[PDB]
Amino acid sequence: EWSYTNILTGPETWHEHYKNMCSGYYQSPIDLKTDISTLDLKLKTVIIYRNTSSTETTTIQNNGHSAEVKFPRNTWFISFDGILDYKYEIIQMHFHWGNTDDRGSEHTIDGFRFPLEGHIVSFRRQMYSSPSEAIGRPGGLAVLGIMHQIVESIKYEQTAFKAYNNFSGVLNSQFVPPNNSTIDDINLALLLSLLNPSRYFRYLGSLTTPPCTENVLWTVFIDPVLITREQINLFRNLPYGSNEKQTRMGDNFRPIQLLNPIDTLASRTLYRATARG
Amino acid sequence: EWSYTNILTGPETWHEHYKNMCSGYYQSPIDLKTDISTLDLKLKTVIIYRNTSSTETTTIQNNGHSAEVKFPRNTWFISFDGILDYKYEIIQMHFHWGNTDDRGSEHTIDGFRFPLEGHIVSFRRQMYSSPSEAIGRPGGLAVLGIMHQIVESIKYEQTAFKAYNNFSGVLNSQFVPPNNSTIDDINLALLLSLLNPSRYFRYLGSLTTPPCTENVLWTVFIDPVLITREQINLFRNLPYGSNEKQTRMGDNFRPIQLLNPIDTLASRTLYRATARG
Ligand SMILES: NS(=O)(=O)c1ccc(CCN/C([SeH])=N\c2ccc(I)cc2)cc1
Ligand SMILES: NS(=O)(=O)c1ccc(CCN/C([SeH])=N\c2ccc(I)cc2)cc1
Ligand SMILES: [Zn+2]
Ligand SMILES: [Zn+2]
Repeated sequence: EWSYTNILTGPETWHEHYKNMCSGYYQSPIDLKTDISTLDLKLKTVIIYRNTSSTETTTIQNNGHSAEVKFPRNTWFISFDGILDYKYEIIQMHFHWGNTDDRGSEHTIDGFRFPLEGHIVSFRRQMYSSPSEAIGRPGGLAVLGIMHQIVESIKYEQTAFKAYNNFSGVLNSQFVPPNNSTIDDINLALLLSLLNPSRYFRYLGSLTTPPCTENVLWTVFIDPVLITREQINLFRNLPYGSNEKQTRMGDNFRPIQLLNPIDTLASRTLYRATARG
Repeated sequence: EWSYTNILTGPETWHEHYKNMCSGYYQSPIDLKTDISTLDLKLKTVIIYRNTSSTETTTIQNNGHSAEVKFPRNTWFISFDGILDYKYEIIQMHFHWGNTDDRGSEHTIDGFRFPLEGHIVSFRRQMYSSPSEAIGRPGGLAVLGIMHQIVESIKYEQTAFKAYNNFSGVLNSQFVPPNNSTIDDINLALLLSLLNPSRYFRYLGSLTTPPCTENVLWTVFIDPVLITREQINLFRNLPYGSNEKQTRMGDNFRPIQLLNPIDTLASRTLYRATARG
């Protein structure tokens, strides 16, 4: 299959093992360059919102490459246009992090890596009726990237882990793949309120794992939410799957792709949003 | 379930009848605006080329919406990069025309409508192993648009119909849907030589019939190839399918779409190409 740390199956090989579409020219992640991006004032504040009549359980799984929160259907949503009419429905949230505090994110901002990048994955329910219809089809997906940065002095209640409800304690050395547990729901609205939801990069790109499908509308918020060293080390306690060379989970990020590889047949543009000033 | 001329199922209904993806904001055709386009000097001359070991027959069909030439698999190819390594494989070519000489094309160039636009449809064999795998998948298709203009004085051999080998004389009132006929092969290399293959518009868009899939790399050549009044009339003798109101096939084109409708979440750019000069 594929891995992050086994040189035989790792990211440098994906273009060959998964030509469709890891060999394409609209890949992610990229370096988000503030100076080489176009400000687009039409891009509105992002809203995350919940169907309050949903009662189904949230679960989490160590799938061998990340910790992935699976949300029940019809429960959490994204609006990019201020209307709460269920155009984008959230499916899951997973994470990318480093062996050390100075790396881990997949995207960079002006060359800078964060310790932890969370990915809220949604499908365009406006057009497609289910996650499995959308996931392999054009324009099917929209992902939100949330950067986290480590602070030494902070109350629990002001960290991202309050929104995550500490993942109900599941991040530990005994959370072996492919175990899954029920967890308290993640308050994704609170999470979003920990940063500026108007201030983000926006571009068309891909999944960052095989098969690297080029059907993702990316939104990467510029301001990070805050965590402690203790919290980042929790993720580091998870074991990798048996496909990986490294034992403990870490450095589960894809290397940086160019916005426009030289063989592109139609250049893409990196956009930036900011609040109505 | 769709038509051009029957108001129950015509183009104004497709946004509603085929939400995925005729309701999208990366639709085709568009007005190709010379002033509001970005010149990109990296976009190279287009080459069309044949596999000379191929012997299978070419056919043409009245499918009720157009005349469609169907090429055998593994026979005709496009290269956008100068390498003849089968990255794009040609599937079919079909046509859009008007009831009258002053309309017919799907794309316009600076608001101008041509009497006939041909579409040479290919799949990205580089990533996808068959047409049916590519047709519904991200980035699966590339279409070349060839404008045709009517002239009064020309030798047959210098008209696009020479490249088409007159469609082997098959076009007449009795060529009813869904009949197909064997025809002499189309010399697509001659066709391309009748215009400047370095001079074109390029953008990411969609199929121009339902379901309007947003997975088409578009290339529309700026210079038209030339035909006669008699030749355009050959198309107009074809009968439309029963789902249409009009009897004789014509005005089989979709209305112009905006490059960036107001609901877009990431603007696209119209590019143009010209020869190394
Ligand atoms: N990284 S991403 O946001 O572009 C991304 C988002 C979704 C998918 C679809 C398949 N993957 C599913 Se359903 N779950 C996982 C996702 C990532 C990882 I690492 C592990 C499991 C791939 C990649
Ligand atoms: N017009 S286009 O280049 O964007 C285009 C190209 C391919 C398709 C896929 C389905 N239809 C197939 Se495979 N063939 C036909 C195409 C057009 C017509 I009118 C009639 C038949 C749709 C549309
Ligand atoms: Zn991810
Ligand atoms: Zn067409």
